[PDB]
Amino acid sequence: EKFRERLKELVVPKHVMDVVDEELSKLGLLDNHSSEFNVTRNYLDWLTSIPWGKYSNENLDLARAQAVLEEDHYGMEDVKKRILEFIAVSQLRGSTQGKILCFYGPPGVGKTSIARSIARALNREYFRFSVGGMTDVAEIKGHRRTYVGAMPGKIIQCLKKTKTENPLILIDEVDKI
Amino acid sequence: EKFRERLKELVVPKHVMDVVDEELSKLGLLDNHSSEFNVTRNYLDWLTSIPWGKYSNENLDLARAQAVLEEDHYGMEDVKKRILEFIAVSQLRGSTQGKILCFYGPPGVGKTSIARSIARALNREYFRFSVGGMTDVAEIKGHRAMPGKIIQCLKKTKTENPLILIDEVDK
Amino acid sequence: EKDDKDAIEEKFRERLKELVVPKHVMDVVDEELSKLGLLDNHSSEFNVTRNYLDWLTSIPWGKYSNENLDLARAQAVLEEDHYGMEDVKKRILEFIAVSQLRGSTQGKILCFYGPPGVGKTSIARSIARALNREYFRFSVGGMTDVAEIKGHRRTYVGAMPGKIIQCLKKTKTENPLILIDEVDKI
Ligand SMILES: Nc1ncnc2c1ncn2[C@@H]1O[C@H](COP(=O)(O)OP(=O)(O)OP(=O)(O)O)[C@@H](O)[C@H]1O
Ligand SMILES: Nc1ncnc2c1ncn2[C@@H]1O[C@H](COP(=O)(O)OP(=O)(O)OP(=O)(O)O)[C@@H](O)[C@H]1O
Ligand SMILES: Nc1ncnc2c1ncn2[C@@H]1O[C@H](COP(=O)(O)OP(=O)(O)O)[C@@H](O)[C@H]1O
Ligand SMILES: [Mg+2]
Ligand SMILES: [Mg+2]
Repeated sequence: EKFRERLKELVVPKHVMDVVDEELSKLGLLDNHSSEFNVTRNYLDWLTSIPWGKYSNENLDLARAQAVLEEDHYGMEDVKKRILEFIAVSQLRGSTQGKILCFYGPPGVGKTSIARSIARALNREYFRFSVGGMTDVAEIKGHRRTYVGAMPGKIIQCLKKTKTENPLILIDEVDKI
Repeated sequence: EKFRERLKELVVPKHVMDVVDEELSKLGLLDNHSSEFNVTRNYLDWLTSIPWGKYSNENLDLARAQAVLEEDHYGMEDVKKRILEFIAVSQLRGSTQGKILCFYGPPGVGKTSIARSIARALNREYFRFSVGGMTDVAEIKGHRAMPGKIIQCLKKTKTENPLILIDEVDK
Repeated sequence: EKDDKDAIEEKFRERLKELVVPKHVMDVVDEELSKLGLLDNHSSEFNVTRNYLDWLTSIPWGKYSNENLDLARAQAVLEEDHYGMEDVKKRILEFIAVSQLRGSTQGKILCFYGPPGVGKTSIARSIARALNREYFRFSVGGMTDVAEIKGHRRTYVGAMPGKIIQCLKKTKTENPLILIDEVDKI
């Protein structure tokens, strides 16, 4: 009952519901002290915890966004111009949109710090992970559900902590693959 | 009542008290001799074993905070001076955990033994938590009935502000 | 036949008298004997806890072998079994001397490495004779199961302790000489 209530506010796609509905039936027919019951409980907890159809309220005002960006950092006019253009595009579309941007430059210049300022100007949620010399693909997408003590991917773990489907994702050292 | 007499000796949060209160209610109806009739006592005993509101005075002074270091270890003048810098900023900030401290150097130089000296410097409770291999559900995640090592750390130190040293994080 | 619980409880207490049972171990034995009486004779849980009682009592608690703390006698045993190996023999003799001055038995971690066929596995049995310690051998070569050392949880059907625990029951003393063979091939 509690997990059904926690899905009420979210806007769940149809393919999400059938997976959730079928696992609920499996959870019902299991036993309390079953090892796979905990696995089913752990898996079902993650599905409901992930936000579905929940987007954070964006900030779509150029005046306040530009003022916020100026106070946080000095210079970076090329980055600031792109962010101001990003907000203007969202106004014409009438709906939130996403983009893939790259900040390259000398270390310690402000590439990581400016993105944190970007999130607050856009009222988004900030999450950071690094890929410097990645070795395991399991970091991005987690482990399979059958594995004992498995966990979802870091991106999936981001939606749980951010509690929204519109976060700001930062990637570090794409030139140090 | 023996569990309750220990419970009333220390401050108990209201949120945890309701969970503790219901555990006694179930345990009274149980026969205390079964797989589930014994885990409730284990669950309850681990609850009352955890300290709440009990702590040791921190940051006693700065003059004799140094005095612990010199008689515990020789040399490491730069390392010792850095710790006093961390202790000084901690007192001004009024917060125990400001940032994570790590020590890197050649093996067998004395990094592990420093932490024991640090705990005596500002009157903490030392606890070493070293890891050799990386496994998910082995050391923190616990089970379910094996409580996590962090929970066991507070019980054996009987304080709300212990000192936990993580050793060999790279390995 | 008489009452099964009374005979089972009394016979298990007989084994505990000779041992030096730790307080926490004694409490665990006492609490499980309390639930043994209330359980039925043919109940499955009765048989599960009965084996748990047997394993706990079988462990030698506070029992140590009468080690041979005689440097002259220890040398005689070592030289007759093997030739040479002065570095190993001298280390063993120095281990005996330290135990004398400390006044109590002690345990050490030793590793012998070298080319095959130089006497590493065969000197281990000779050392046990010199030290008058019971000898147990267990090789870890090609070992992929952790339950061999740590056993299985009592809830599992057919679950058994690790052979280190089975080492103590067979050795019957808390001071064996366990030879962990082929550690480099784990
Ligand atoms: N400056 C020193 N003053 C006094 N004793 C010292 C000093 N440096 C090292 N020691 C002694 O040497 C021992 C070995 O140091 P320790 O075990 O702390 O090393 P470590 O850096 O933690 O090792 P590892 O790399 O194996 O984790 C210490 O326990 C201590 O007794
Ligand atoms: N110094 C020695 N004196 C008498 N016999 C010896 C000596 N060294 C080895 N041997 C005998 O030779 C054989 C060597 O086998 P052993 O198991 O001792 O070798 P090992 O060094 O353990 O080899 P591996 O590394 O392959 O396990 C045994 O019969 C052993 O008793
Ligand atoms: N223009 C700027 N305005 C304000 N702070 C800055 C500026 N440039 C750099 N900084 C500071 O310097 C640090 C730069 O580190 P960071 O940008 O995270 O390194 P990297 O560029 O390698 O990601 C940040 O913590 C930030 O506070
Ligand atoms: Mg160390
Ligand atoms: Mg050999």
